[PDB]
Amino acid sequence: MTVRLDQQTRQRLQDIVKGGYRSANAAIVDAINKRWEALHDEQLDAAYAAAIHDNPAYPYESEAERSAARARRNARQQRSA
Amino acid sequence: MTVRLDQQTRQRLQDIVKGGYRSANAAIVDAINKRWEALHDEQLDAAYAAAIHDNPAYPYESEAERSAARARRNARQQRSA
Amino acid sequence: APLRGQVYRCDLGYGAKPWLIVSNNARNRHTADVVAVRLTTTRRTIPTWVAMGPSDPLTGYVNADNIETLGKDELGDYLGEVTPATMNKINTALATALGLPWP
Amino acid sequence: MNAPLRGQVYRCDLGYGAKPWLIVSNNARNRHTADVVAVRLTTPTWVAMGPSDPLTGYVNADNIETLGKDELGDYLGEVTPATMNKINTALATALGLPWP
Amino acid sequence: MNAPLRGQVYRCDLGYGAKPWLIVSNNARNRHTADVVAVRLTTPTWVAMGPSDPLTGYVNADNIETLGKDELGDYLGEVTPATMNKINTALATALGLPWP
Amino acid sequence: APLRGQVYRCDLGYGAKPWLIVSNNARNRHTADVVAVRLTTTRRTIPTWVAMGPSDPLTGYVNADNIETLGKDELGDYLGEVTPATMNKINTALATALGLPWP
Repeated sequence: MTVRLDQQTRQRLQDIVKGGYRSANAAIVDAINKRWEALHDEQLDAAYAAAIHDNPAYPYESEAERSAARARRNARQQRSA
Repeated sequence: MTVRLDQQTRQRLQDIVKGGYRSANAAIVDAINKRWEALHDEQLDAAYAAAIHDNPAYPYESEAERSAARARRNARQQRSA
Repeated sequence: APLRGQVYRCDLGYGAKPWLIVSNNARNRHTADVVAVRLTTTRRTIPTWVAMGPSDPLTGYVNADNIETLGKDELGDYLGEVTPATMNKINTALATALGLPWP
Repeated sequence: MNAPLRGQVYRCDLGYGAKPWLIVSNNARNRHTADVVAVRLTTPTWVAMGPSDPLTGYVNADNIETLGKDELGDYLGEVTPATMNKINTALATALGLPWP
Repeated sequence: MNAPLRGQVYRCDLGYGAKPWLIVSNNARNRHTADVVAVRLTTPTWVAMGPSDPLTGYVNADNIETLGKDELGDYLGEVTPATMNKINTALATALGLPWP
Repeated sequence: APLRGQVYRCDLGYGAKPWLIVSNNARNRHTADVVAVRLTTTRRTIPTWVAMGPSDPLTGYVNADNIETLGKDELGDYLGEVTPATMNKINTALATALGLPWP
């Protein structure tokens, strides 16, 4: 809650405040939230890589599940045609 | 220097601290710097759009400039061959 | 008839599986098919998956990356309805799977 | 393939003619999985493409499908953030998600 | 065309046979401009790919060129972040840039 | 003999223009050509452009998106050398142009 900033970091906080944030507080709140969201997307990326390493047909449990899914999709495209 | 965090934001500061940052201070410092970097890349993106809207051959001043540059490049590839 | 939250068994061509309806209720009354997500016994740690709780219809997980369209006529045995707490987590998982933006 | 992105439209022939599809799955999935999730632009409560969007047509967010990355044809452009904001609204209505 | 990205390698024929090129221009430039800046992989100062990289060969950072997006061929893959860090290092040396 | 920081006049096929050398000096000695960026009088607000100052060789701007390879034999009229202050700003702009990562 008592935060300490080096010279260029403070100078950057002002740049982002001047860019359209309400105050210093609002900007830091938002920077914390954007960083958290950025790390969340980085972990979602890694989780999909792991699921695919362990199962190359993810999100299908098998290549057979995929085939079925695609044949039913095709059937639906036929019926609208 | 005194910073005020609602509870989901402070809970998020803790998630990212536990992720490998040294302290709360270091994380906020990094979120501020990363936010600035992110806004700098949006501005660079906006500047290229503008330059292109005004000059569709940017960074060349005319389509003739581009041609000359291409011909000289091709000459250099010929020469390596 | 079918409602958002209900789990039904259905065979898509590889044996009968549990499926959670996620289509909204207006769609489900007027249209011939529904949108559902696979319930499974496999266990994966990814934010698109959600674990069931004790007052949920069954043991296992919901995978929101695996969305499917199922005909009403294809709907088999009614296994129950998920808790609103579990449905909230599923909403999150779905939004994530379909890349809904932050916040 | 250069991994496709949410909001891109590609032309895809599924056996019954080439047609435009809009990608809605998240980009992590789009980059690692063999498949994307899309809605198709056909020709009420649906979503119109806008004058600044890369093609004409209408999106029924009720009809989500999964296209293999191997089935994506020609890249036809990205849709505008404004129209995409309407697609997000329609996806969340279609699937009963909260979108306050 | 789906906008190409720094780190991607494309096959390109400049009239003297198809060869692989690595994109080094920033991604904003790559989105909006008709052109990318790249170095080619051929077969001392140079940077080697890369057993986890998409092809074999060597990068001469001294020979930077500009390729039109309409001259880009097949997508050959993306270079590893480890080898990219060596390419960044060689670009900065080639151009007298301060790199920590 | 040509050094990084020096500005030379050169005609690439559309008239004689000023060009700032940015290749390192080892390359400049041992190689037949150099890499340079376009000096111009055109004015633009983009991070890849840098404005000259009072003890810089001429008036105008460096555009670091327009990198070019020039033969030593093509180089001609020596217009002077940029100030170290200015060379540092050009370093930044170049790094930005070739997508060198943060910080």
